[PDB]
Amino acid sequence: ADYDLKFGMNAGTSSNEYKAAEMFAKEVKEKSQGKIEISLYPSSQLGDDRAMLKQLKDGSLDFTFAESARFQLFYPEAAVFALPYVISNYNVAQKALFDTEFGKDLIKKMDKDLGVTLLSQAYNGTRQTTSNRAINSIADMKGLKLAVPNAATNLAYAKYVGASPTPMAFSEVYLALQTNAVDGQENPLAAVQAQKFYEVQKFLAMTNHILNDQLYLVSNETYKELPEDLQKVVKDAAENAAKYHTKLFVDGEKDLVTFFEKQGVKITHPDLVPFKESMKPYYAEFVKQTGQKGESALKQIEAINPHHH
Ligand SMILES: CC(=O)N[C@H]1[C@H]([C@H](O)[C@H](O)CO)O[C@](O)(C(=O)O)C[C@@H]1O
Repeated sequence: ADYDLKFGMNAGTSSNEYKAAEMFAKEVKEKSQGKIEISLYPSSQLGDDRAMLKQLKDGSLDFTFAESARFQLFYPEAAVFALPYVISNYNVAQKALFDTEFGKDLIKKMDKDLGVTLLSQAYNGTRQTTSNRAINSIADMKGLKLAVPNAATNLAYAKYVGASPTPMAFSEVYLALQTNAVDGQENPLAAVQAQKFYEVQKFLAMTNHILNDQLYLVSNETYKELPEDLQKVVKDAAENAAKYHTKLFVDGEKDLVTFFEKQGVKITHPDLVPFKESMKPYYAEFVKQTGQKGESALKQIEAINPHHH
């Protein structure tokens, strides 16, 4: 094709992210009259999300996914997106990114500093905790070996609840669970399904600890080369795909607990009051480390009403 473009992702071929990326690719091919074709590179073939963000910056990868929270790697205050229990729901995540001064500035910085254009934002699920033994209360987290991504906020979730985190690449998690190198992991339900972590975990606890969004990002090097009518095709397709992507996750969160029960998984509902209480010293450390910018981001986000209006 005139533009042979590439979209990399950590998620695999059985995932919501991949399905939505397929919809995106199909719409762009059709509405560009075949001028643009987008090929998909799942399961971290090109590296992880940190690596793929570097490839967008350099112009060697055209599209990828990232959470708003991932930008904490560059702007420490952006950890507010994944401080456990701070963002209440997806409604708040959306307004946090697009309708706060903090969020609007982050979008500008992604463009200026990091070579990426934000096309759309989707919901990617609320993280829960699976394990090889029941989590009936926060006491059961003590010493639990928990696989987490290489991200400060997930490491902190594990630390502050009393667990023992092992950070690793997403591709490595299944084997870690299967071999009992670790005792558990903490992705959203959709990923527990997609990766078939249910095959190698007997328990699921509704910790509801971190809310994931998902940004459709394009390399500025690629987006600048597309005539404006093709920029519009890509932007519109990303917005349409994001709506679909969100719906896949919303519907799954309704249906998946029953799916897991049918596969033999036991579901628990630990009291979350102590989980939330345990994060108070982490929020204080966040404010200590990130200073006024962090305090301000927190204030802006805490001001957002979570009820749709
Ligand atoms: C966009 C993207 O790659 N998201 C990935 C996230 C983020 O890397 C992490 O939450 C830090 O932001 O990690 C996983 O949940 C994980 O490894 O458990 C897999 C998921 O596909």
